Amino acid sequence: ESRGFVENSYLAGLTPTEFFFHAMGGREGLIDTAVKTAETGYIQRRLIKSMESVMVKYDATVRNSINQVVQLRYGEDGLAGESVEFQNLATLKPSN
Amino acid sequence: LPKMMTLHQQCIRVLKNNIDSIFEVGGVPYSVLEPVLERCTPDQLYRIEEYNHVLIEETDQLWKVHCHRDFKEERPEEYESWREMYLRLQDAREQRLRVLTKNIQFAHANKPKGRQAKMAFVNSVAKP
Amino acid sequence: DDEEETYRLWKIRKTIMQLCHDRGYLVTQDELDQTLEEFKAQFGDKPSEGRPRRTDLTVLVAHNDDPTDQMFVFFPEEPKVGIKTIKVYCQRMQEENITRALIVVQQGMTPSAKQSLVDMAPKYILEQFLQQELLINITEHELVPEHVVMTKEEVTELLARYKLRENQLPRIQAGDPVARYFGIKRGQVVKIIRPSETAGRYITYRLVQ
Amino acid sequence: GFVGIRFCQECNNMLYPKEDKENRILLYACRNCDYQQEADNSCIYVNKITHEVDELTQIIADVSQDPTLPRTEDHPCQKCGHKEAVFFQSHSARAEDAMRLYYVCTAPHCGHRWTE
Amino acid sequence: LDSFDEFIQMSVQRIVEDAPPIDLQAPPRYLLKFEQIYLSKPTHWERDGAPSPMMPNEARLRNLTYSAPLYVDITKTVIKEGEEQLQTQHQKTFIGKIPIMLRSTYCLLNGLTDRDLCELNECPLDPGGYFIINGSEKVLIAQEKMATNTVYVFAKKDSKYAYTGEC
Amino acid sequence: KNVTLGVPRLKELINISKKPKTPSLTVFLLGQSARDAERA
Amino acid sequence: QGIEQISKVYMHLPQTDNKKKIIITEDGEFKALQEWILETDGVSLMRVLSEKDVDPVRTTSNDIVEIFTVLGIEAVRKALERELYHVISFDGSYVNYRHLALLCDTMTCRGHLMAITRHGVNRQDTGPLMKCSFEETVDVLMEA
Amino acid sequence: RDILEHIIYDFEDPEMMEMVKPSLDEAFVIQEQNVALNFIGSRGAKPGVTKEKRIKYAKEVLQKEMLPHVGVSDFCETKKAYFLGYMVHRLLLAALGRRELDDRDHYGNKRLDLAGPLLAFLFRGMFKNLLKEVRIYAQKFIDRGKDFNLELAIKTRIISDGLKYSLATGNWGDQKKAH
Amino acid sequence: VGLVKNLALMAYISVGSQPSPILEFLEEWSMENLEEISPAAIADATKIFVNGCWVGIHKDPEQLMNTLRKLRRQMDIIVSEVSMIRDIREREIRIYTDAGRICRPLLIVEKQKLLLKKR
DNA sequence: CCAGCTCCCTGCTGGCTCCGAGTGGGTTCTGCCGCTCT
RNA sequence: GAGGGAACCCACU
DNA sequence: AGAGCGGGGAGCCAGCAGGGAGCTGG
Ligand SMILES: [Zn+2]
Ligand SMILES: [Zn+2]
Repeated sequence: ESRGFVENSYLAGLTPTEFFFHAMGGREGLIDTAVKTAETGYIQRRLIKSMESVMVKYDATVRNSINQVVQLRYGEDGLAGESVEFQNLATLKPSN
Repeated sequence: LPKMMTLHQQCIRVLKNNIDSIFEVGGVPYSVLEPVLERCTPDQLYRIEEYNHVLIEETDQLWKVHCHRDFKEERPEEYESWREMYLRLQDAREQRLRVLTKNIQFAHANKPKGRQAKMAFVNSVAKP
Repeated sequence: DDEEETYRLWKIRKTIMQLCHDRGYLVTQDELDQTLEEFKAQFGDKPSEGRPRRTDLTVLVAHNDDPTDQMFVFFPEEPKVGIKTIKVYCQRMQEENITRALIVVQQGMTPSAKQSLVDMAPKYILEQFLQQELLINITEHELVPEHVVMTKEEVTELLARYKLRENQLPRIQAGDPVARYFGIKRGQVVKIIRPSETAGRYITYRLVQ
Repeated sequence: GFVGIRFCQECNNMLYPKEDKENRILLYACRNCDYQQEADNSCIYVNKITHEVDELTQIIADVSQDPTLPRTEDHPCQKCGHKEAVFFQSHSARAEDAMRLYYVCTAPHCGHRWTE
Repeated sequence: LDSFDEFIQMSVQRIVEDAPPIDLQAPPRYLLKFEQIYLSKPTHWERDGAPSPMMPNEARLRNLTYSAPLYVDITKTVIKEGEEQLQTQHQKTFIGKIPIMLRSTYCLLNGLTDRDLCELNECPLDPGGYFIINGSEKVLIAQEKMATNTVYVFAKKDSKYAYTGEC
Repeated sequence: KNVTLGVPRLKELINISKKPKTPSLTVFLLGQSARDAERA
Repeated sequence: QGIEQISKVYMHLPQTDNKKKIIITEDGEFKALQEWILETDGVSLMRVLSEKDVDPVRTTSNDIVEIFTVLGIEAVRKALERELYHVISFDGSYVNYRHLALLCDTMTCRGHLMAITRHGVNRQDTGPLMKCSFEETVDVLMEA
Repeated sequence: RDILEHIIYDFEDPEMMEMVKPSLDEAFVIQEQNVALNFIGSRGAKPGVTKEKRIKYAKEVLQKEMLPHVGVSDFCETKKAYFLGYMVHRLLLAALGRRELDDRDHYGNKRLDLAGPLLAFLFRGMFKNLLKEVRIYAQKFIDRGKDFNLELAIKTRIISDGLKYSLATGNWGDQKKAH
Repeated sequence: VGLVKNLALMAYISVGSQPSPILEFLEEWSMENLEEISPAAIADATKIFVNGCWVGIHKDPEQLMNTLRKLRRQMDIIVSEVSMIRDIREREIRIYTDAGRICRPLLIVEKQKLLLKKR
């Protein structure tokens, strides 16, 4: 009870110490959202500006704006990611 | 309370919770009443001793436990039992406190002068 | 201690000769898998006493296609390396008309000595290796995929197939640990074979810059 | 054991350790004035790296008057037999490795402090 | 309201006192000493110049600043060569206007009953605690700060100091 | 182990940090050294 | 004794298959072997790899820079992919492999670790207008 | 001995002696009050070329500007010395781990400037400005002239428009220093 | 979030007071000044701070705090908004009269009984 | 014999640039009060 | 058939 | 007199001092 274990439910209602400790807990989540938005947005911007001109060319290679080869095939298999599915290899796991 | 208590201990723990209930002890010797009076505070001892006067000459050593707790810098002089010393110093300290209150209220409010803003009612044309 | 230093010398020799076999030099299968006991028998047990002496540990190998193309592996006794030891080694190389050598140093080389190496690099190719770096084979690590040094005809066929210039390939530094392992100079291309989560196998090509 | 500061008497400054090879012994000399004094203890400096096992000597008896401290009547005082005593954990930075309880007798004029 | 009343009654006069007297020499010596402040009730002066008791709704509607004139008593002493000190008592000298917090001690709504507030077109439920500056209601947000005159010891991280005490 | 994950670790990855918050190794042992706790 | 950069070593025996020693038996099944593995609080990867009875194959760091300086550019590409996958899939979230592979290939295409920062991106051979669009616009255009 | 009596109150405590040993060893080369004041004045805002000017500057810093709350008047240096020794003692207590470090977010270590203190800070600055402008006006009319009118000397616009500006905009300071 | 806060309903921010009555009372309630004491008496005594100013030491801090609380509770020399803290472990008594201290009213409990009665 | 002096490695300190996206609404201030001259 | 900017504050997802 | 106008952190980089080999000179 002293160190923040709330033994009540939301139906039962919190004791005043439990109410204050629960407010201390929820303020952490509010702070985490508010201070994570800016760093996440900066990460997204830096990720975009590092790769924005990287693209699949007509010889099926992946090149940047300098026409340097990044990947010889996209994803090393040359396939778009919106049509591949989770499948199982039948011969990998079973014994001889 | 996972404790066993005999009749002495039962009576003195109940009475050690409600010292305030004692008006008149009847005829109990102090040697029996020794525990409940040691866990006590001097105003209650004054109440007990002024309802149960026959205990007075027995309880004086008890007052020492109070004196070295409230007047730890002091010692009795000769012809001074601890009860009368505790009452004399207690009333002397209360009188010193009352004199100090009547000084630092009179000599701080009435005697000296403090400066603050006064209302004007001028309506001056200095701002026209 | 003599035992731990003998273990160090055996590990250095094993990694050196794995490197020489990976570089295409003729190193027989008997001396790839040389055990610690066989190294103790052939060389010695107490390097501080001097039964395995580092000067006696010098390895001379010849390349598979060209038997006259030989390379040395030198083991200086002193922890650092100065200009004097470099001059002695290149004099030995000149009197044995050999243009390639590896120098397995203990602590390092002086900056003047590295300057001498890069100055004499047009004539004699001398590679700096720390003993700490050579205590394991980094190409046997699970993070390191397979590197194959490409011949010039393979490079021209690669650039003709993908219609590329050399600067359009991915790059690898000449100071890269695998690049230093394979002893590749600027302008060469390394074919990297690695497993793929999506395709199974993927081949990358990296120009040395 | 620890070594303390020994002070000069002419200027009440700090005495620094020094040796005399003519007598070949150890002396605390003042180097503001010209005072010298033969040193009683040979120990000049001591580390106490793992000598933080004691915390009882830093505890004062006044914490018996703290109303926010936990009180118990199951740990009687050894020095005076009083039934009640406050208990608390150590408040030092050395208390990260120990939740050890220390006890102080709440009887006035006693102030006896012990452990478990 | 309590902070504004303490500011008006005590802090303005104390600020005037702690300001040093002005000693000026070219020679004649002039000593100016500001002695006693006087604060009026919030009054409005129009272009005619006749003072009027300025009401909070008048300040809000006419975009006035609900401020009270602040007068001060000044003493100017003249110290010449071969001449005694000369005293000039410039009593109640106007030195500016202090904006007044609503429903404070020096506001005109102070001590008024709810009926008097309704007759002045003021809401009796309105708390006060704000100023009227150019007809706009302005509240002073309380500002946190470290406590003064107290020793605080911290451990500065990634610095040359293991610990630091600050007062 | 106090290994950092989430957004700070993503920042430590895409920004090539010479001073990671919680640098660590995963050391694997060879032979009998991996099988008993005393030689580990 | 020990290695200077390593402050603490945490032994543990893993109960999950993420850090076990999977082997192929004589019958041919994948068998997980519980073997004792160590963690460090500092990075001295090359000395640890050189040590006796330490696996010189599977032992790895989480430090990108030392993996690059010890094992090379393709190894740090794979390590970058593994660490990004760990960050993504801690939550059980799944991102398709080609996006992680493209990010790591972008960061490792030029032979060194190109950070996703102005000091990595704005030092390439890209045009001045792209660089000034990202960051340090005036400085990039003055350099141009 | 006097410095350590001001710093260390129980001389039977050896670890406080051990930690004050490096400071005594560092500052042994100065042994006089005037040499120490010279050392202080050598690192001032503008070090004076005259040593006596440095002595005056160091004395002004140590009296007027060093711990104004314990004492600012003359010959109130023993209270300041006990307070500085208490600060050093608190630092040693934190160094020993014998006292816990203070908490910035602890809200008993914080005060709330309400309308009173904030308006007092404003009015202090602006009354200083009003006295400055009165000083300039009266200086001008005693320099070339002989007399000055006081009612024309006072610019009420200073106090009035400064309070009005700071309450209207929320920028708590001066109009020319809003940034 | 977290930076802009609001007052609780019964929270009151202190307005400030002059330390002079408390200082005079401490001077003639057996507190000895810092100027008149040898440092050897500081080790066992209680340092007394008034608005953060170390003004003296006291040999009997418990009855001093009892007296100060009795004075504040009956609205004598000490006014109600004055804060008095006894750091018992550190042997200090800190008296704060300055403005900006946020406080709240609490019922006083003496011997597990409220002093608030039905009267 | 052995003292002399120059040029690349490391380390500390200072500068320098970055810090989510998009919406409503408000108020205030720009743009100032001494003039020298007729 | 369309004549200011800037600063700050509050708020929204 | 009065109208109009001049006067916080967090992490990169380079640039300096300190070191420590090593050629020329006696
Ligand atoms: Zn001396
Ligand atoms: Zn006891």
